[PDB]
Parts: sequence; structure tokens; C-alpha cells
Amino acid sequence: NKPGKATGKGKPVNNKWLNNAGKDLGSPVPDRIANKLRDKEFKSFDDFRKKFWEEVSKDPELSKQFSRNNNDRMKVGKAPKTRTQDVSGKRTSFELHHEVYDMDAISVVTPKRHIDIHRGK
Amino acid sequence: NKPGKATGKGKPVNNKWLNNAGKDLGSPVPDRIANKLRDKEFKSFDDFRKKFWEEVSKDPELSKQFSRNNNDRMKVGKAPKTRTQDVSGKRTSFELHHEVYDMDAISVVTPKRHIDIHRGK
Amino acid sequence: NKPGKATGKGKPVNNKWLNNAGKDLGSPVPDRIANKLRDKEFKSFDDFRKKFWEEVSKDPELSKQFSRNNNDRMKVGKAPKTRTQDVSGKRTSFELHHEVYDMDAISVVTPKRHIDIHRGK
Amino acid sequence: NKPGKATGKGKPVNNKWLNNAGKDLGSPVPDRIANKLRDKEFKSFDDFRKKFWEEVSKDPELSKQFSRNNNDRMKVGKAPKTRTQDVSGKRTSFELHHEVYDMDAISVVTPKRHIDIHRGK
Amino acid sequence: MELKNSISDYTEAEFVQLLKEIEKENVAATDDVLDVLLEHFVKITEHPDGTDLIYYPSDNRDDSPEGIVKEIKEWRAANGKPGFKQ
Amino acid sequence: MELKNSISDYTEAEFVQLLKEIEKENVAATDDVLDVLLEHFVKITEHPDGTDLIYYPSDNRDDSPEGIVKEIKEWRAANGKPGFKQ
Amino acid sequence: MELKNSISDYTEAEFVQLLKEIEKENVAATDDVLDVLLEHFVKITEHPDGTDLIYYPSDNRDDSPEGIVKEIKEWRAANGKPGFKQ
Amino acid sequence: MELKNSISDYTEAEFVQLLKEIEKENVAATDDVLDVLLEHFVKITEHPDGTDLIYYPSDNRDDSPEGIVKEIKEWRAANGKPGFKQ
Ligand SMILES: [Zn+2]
Ligand SMILES: [Zn+2]
Ligand SMILES: [Zn+2]
Ligand SMILES: [Zn+2]
Repeated sequence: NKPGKATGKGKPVNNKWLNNAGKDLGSPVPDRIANKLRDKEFKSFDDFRKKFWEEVSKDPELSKQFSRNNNDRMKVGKAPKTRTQDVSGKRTSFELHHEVYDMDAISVVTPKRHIDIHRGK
Repeated sequence: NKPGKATGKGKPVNNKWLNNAGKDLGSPVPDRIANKLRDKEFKSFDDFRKKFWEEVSKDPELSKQFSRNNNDRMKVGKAPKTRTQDVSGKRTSFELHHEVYDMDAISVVTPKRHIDIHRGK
Repeated sequence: NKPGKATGKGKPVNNKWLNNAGKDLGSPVPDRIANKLRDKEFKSFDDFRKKFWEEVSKDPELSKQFSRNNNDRMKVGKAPKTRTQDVSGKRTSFELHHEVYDMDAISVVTPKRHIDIHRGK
Repeated sequence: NKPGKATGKGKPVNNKWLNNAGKDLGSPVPDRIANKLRDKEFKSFDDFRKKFWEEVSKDPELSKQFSRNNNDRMKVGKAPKTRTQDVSGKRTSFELHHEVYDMDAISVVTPKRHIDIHRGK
Repeated sequence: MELKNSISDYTEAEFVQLLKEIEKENVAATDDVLDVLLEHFVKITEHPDGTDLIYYPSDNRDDSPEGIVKEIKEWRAANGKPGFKQ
Repeated sequence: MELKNSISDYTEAEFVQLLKEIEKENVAATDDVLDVLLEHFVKITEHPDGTDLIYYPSDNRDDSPEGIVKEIKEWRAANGKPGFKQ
Repeated sequence: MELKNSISDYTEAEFVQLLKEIEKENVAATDDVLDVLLEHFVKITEHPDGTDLIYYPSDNRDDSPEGIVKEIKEWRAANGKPGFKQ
Repeated sequence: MELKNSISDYTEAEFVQLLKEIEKENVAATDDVLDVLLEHFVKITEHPDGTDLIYYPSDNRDDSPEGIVKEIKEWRAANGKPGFKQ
């Protein structure tokens, strides 16, 4: 809701970036993605989120990790759909968890895990 | 549902046909409509409901009692939308109550009133 | 294509404003419409055209002179469709003829008549 | 068009089935496709064409020779779009040429080549 | 949706959906899609007034999808042409 | 089309397109899509009568998209709420 | 388009159109309409993996409308359930 | 949806929606609407190969909406033409 610039380094990820989105704090912001968003202004986190996912769709190493239907979603700024086993009610797409626009404190998690995180689980 | 032939004569109605759809047993099947459906075959009650509403959209004296958007609904066999105050959850259109194809045992009720009828009220 | 302000008085029109759109120079800019556009800035004539038709859709005395489908067109800035007998090829909607943004020199004509005008007929 | 049964054996094809659709009499009906349609009834040639293209989209060795957008077309019974250089006016998809349901007298040609065939060329 | 080749392929309800699709395109920024749908409507109805049934309805009937269907049905019958699908 | 989360994101012309999308689904075989669009309409307009503006218009106004937009515009202004995008 | 009650009401081609409609909504600004279409897809296919057939296709088949249809057809047959309309 | 008269009026996300509208019509019973959308695509992109970008993608790129947008973006930039809306 409040503007600001994106900061952070992120981390290198393998060809299975979101395999742990449903565990612990999920997956980190890929370093390559952080390089594209670093120092950019965003009117709101939601804005950061759209931009984040659009960047993902443009990174060859990450996009290939998603199906055609999920890449199309990311291309328009929407988070990819999670597997059915990871949804939670109407929350059916990956979410961003804060540990601001500090990419080093932001992670990607499934809805089910995100709920548990905020409940101490 | 098993097929059958519609029967019954119905009752005469004024220019406020559904004004009392939210009370007692609701509004009766108009005689003019009953005449058009009498002795006709229907594969199911749902098929009857669609034809029912379709005939309503064709009856000049009845269609004029509905808005343009509601007339369009009836034309494709869908029940018209009730007023906001008469809905009940996802049930937002008039329903047909049985007191299977006996038009004299069928009436039009709002979803709110219909639920009360079956809850003993 | 070039910006500018709309100027002019226009003329009073009856309940058959566009009955002569296919004759002479067609119908004039209604005075009531001219009052709504006078002194307004437009980036281009096309912009003036959209605004013009939207104003028409808002004037009760004029809108009632058009069918529901033609009013919907004008509401979005598009010129109403002419009768089939007045179209010319792919040109099927009323056009604006210049005799700039001077409403006193602008008139509404059918495609067929518009072509003839520019051919001395 | 009068109904009939498809007949013929067709010819074996490589991974460049339509490469010569723009030359001579075009590409022949693949034997594998002929086997699937042989002795089948069709209310019209148009009905044959739709089933034809549908079978093509189901043949692994043939479908892989087409883009995703063209495979989708064939799946619904529409002929695939030809390359821009092979179209002719509003005719922008491969056509079937008769040399009515004899698959051995039917070939696939581009609209450009097809017109020349019938113009004596 | 799907554009059928003739009136006999459309039930009345289906024809109403085609009309609502025309209405939707009528308020679109351009007439690109609208015009193709209007050509199809003119072609299958075969009514001499073509688009006038839509943009210039007669005062003798309702300016609505139902009215258009009714007028079309009456004209095709008066001229011995196949009607809507039953 | 695209569903904005506020009336202020819509120009009057854009809102009419939404009403037209609602009318198209209004004649679809089911109400699955229609109902989502109606919930959205109710949410952004914030009018207490909600869907009644579409299905039960007052006799004091025109039963049309232009009438629906007009009534919303007046009610929102009278209640000091942001209006359509200029 | 029109949402049928079961797989047996859809020819393969018609099912492909439903998939393309899902794809169109997949790139829309919101998931409002998409989600309803996805619930319908899950309901009629009755496949245990539901939306995964769409967003997480198996490596053993093509990530395409044709592949989805094929996998669905093979599963419904392997489980003695009614297939697509012929 | 709304058809803009220039590539510069479209953001990359909006262009993908158009490609998706094209794919939906691509599987429709006829090509009536599809063909109008293709003419529009050809007109605004201004690429000499026109529809080939959709139906005959080069092997050096992905056969997908993202690939189509990427190729258009590069070709337009290489030819000094305005790009997608930022
Ligand atoms: Zn969190
Ligand atoms: Zn009951
Ligand atoms: Zn002129
Ligand atoms: Zn030939």
C-alpha cells in the first residue's frame, strides 16, 4: 500500500525452485530476479508482486520449470496455481511471505503452508 | 428425473403475479401458461421448469411484469432473479415448489420463503 | 489530429433530428449539444466525435429518437448505425461532415450522402 | 451434399507431409489416416473434411509437424492455416482437392496452388 | 460463440444469445467484430431490412431480443421459410 | 473483461461494457459466470439495493445500461462517494 | 460458452473450447471467472488431481489441450466412466 | 476485447490477452471472428511474416504467447519501431 524501492540479493535456485514452497519459509527470491527488481519503485506490494511474477516468466531458467498455463499467468502478473494438494479454500496460488520490499526477507510459499507459518506450525 | 405429461388448469393472475411469491405457498401457475403446457411431455422437471419460464416470456401480460434483464433470463428457460431482499445465499432466483408435473400442485416462491416452507413455517 | 477547442452555437432540432442526414448537408449540431462541448479541448477530431456522440446519448430529447442498440453505441463514443438503405460498403454508421472544431460548420450525414456531397451531388 | 462411405488406401508420408502442398496436385491422404476413415459414413464432404483434420490432430507423427495453434484448429475439424506466402485472399487455410469420398482422389493443397490447378496450371 | 449456417440450426434461445453477443460487441471500442457478427445475422435471417431489425425496430413490437425473434419468426413464416429449431 | 476493484477505475463507457457482459451471461445456459459478475457489480457500486438496479429498476428511470449508470452516478454523488473515471 | 453437466455432454472438440476459455481467463487481470470455470472443470472430469491436469501436466503427455483431453479420456475409460460424446 | 490501433497502446500483458483471444477463436466452429482478429494482429505488429508468427513459429524460439511477444519485441526494436507500452 505504501510506495518504496525493492532491495536485496536473493539466492541462487535450482531447476526445482518451488519444491519447498510448502515447507518452512518456502522458496527464496531468486538472485537473478532480485537483480531485475533491485532499486525499482513500487506504489504497493501488490505492484511488486505483479512485477515479480512477470520477471519470473521472462527468466528462461525459471519459466521452463512451469507449465504453459502457469507461465501465461505469470506473464500477466499473477502468481502460478499451486498443486491441488497445496491450496487452502479459495487460496489456490502461490503467495509471498514477509519475514516492505526487502527481497531477502520475502519468500514464496503455498497457501496451506503460509497459513501454518502464521500459526507457529 | 422420470419423464411425464404436465397436467392442471392453473389460476388466473393479475398484473402483480409474483407479489406474493414470498408468502404462504407462493404464486400459482397462470392458467394461460397451464394451457400451453398441458398434455406435453418432458424428460425431467428441470426440462419442465425451462419450458415454463420460456412460456412466461412469451405471454404479453406476464412478460410486461418483468424487467428487460429478467425477461432475457426467462427466454432462455432460466428463472428470473428475485429482489435482493428475497434471496438466500447462492439461491437468487424464483423457485418452483411442489405441494411432479401437476401444475396445480406447483407454485412460484422466493428462495427465502421456500426454505421456510420446508422447515415447517 | 491537431488539438483545439470546440466552438459554435448549433441549431434547435425536432424529434426527427436525423431525418435529413441523407440530403443536402445533413443534420446540424443540436444547440443543446453545442452547449455541452463549447470551449472544450480535444486532442483530435476523432476525440471530438466520441465526445459528441456520448453527449447525444445523455440528452433525453435526442436519445429517445434512437433504438436501445444505437443508444448503447453512442454511449461508448461510437456513431449510431444508419438504416441499411443509407450505408455505403463498410461505412454503415453516421458520419460527421466539415463545411476544425467549429460546430456551426459540422453536420451529421449518412455514408451514402457523404460520398455524394464530396462528388458535387 | 449426398452422404457416402470414405474409400481408398492413401500414401505413406514423411515428417514433411505438406511441404509440397503448394506444388503439382499437393499432398496425398496419409495411409494411417485413410485406415481410420475407410468405410465410414459422412453426411457430406464438409463432414468428411472435419473428421479428416480431426484424425490428423490425433496422429502423433503428423501432429508434431504442426504448431500448437494449428493443432488446436485441426482438433476442432478446421484445416490448419497455411504460411502467409501461400494464402489467396480470404482463403488462408489448406484445402482439399478432388482429382467424392475417394481418399485416393483427394489431396491437400494450399489455396494459391489450388486456384492454379483449376485454372489449368 | 458458434455461428450456425441457418435459422433452422438455432433454437430461439440460441438466437437470443447471438443477439446478446451482438449487443456486447455494439459497445466495444471498435466495430471490427461487431460487423462480422452483423453480416452473419443478415445472412441467416434473410430479412430484407437486415440490420434494421436490430437498430431500427418497428413501433409495432418491442425493441428487445424477444421482439427481434418474434418479428423474424413472423416474417419467415409469412414467406414459407424454415423457422427456428424446435 | 477485466474487473476493476473500484467504480473510480471505470469510465462510464467501461461500466456499460461490464453491464453488457452481465447481460450476455444473463442469457447463458447457467448462472455460474453471471453470478460472479453480479457479486463484483454489487461490490464496486456499493448501492444497498445491489442487483435490484439491474433486475428491478425504478419506474422513475430508464430500464437500460444508460439508466443503470445514471442512477449509480447520482446515488454515489449524493452519498459523497467517488464517481466514474473522468 | 455453455457449461454442460457432464463429460458425456461434451464432444472432444467442445471440451477443447472449454479449455481455451479457461486459458483466456487464465491471463485475465483477476481469477474471478477463471476459478468458477476451474471448479466446473474439476467437477465434470472427476479426476482426482483436478486442476493439476491443467497446471501440472504429466511428462508422459503433451502440455496441450489435446494432451489434457487424452489423459482425461484414458483415465475415465480405465475407471469405467462415460466418455466424451461421439 | 478492445482492439488498439498500435503496438504502443498495448503492454506486453495486454498483447498476450489478445493472443489468447485469438487462440479461443482459433478453436471456434468457424473462422469469421478469428480472421478479423488476425488481420488486426497483422496490422499493428507490422511484421512481414504476419500470421506466421502464430502458426509457423521459428524453431529458435518458444511456440507460445510469451515467445510470440518476445519475437515481436525484438524485431520491432531491431527495426527502430515503437515498442509495447511500458
Ligand atoms: Zn506471511
Ligand atoms: Zn418446495
Ligand atoms: Zn465531408
Ligand atoms: Zn480442386
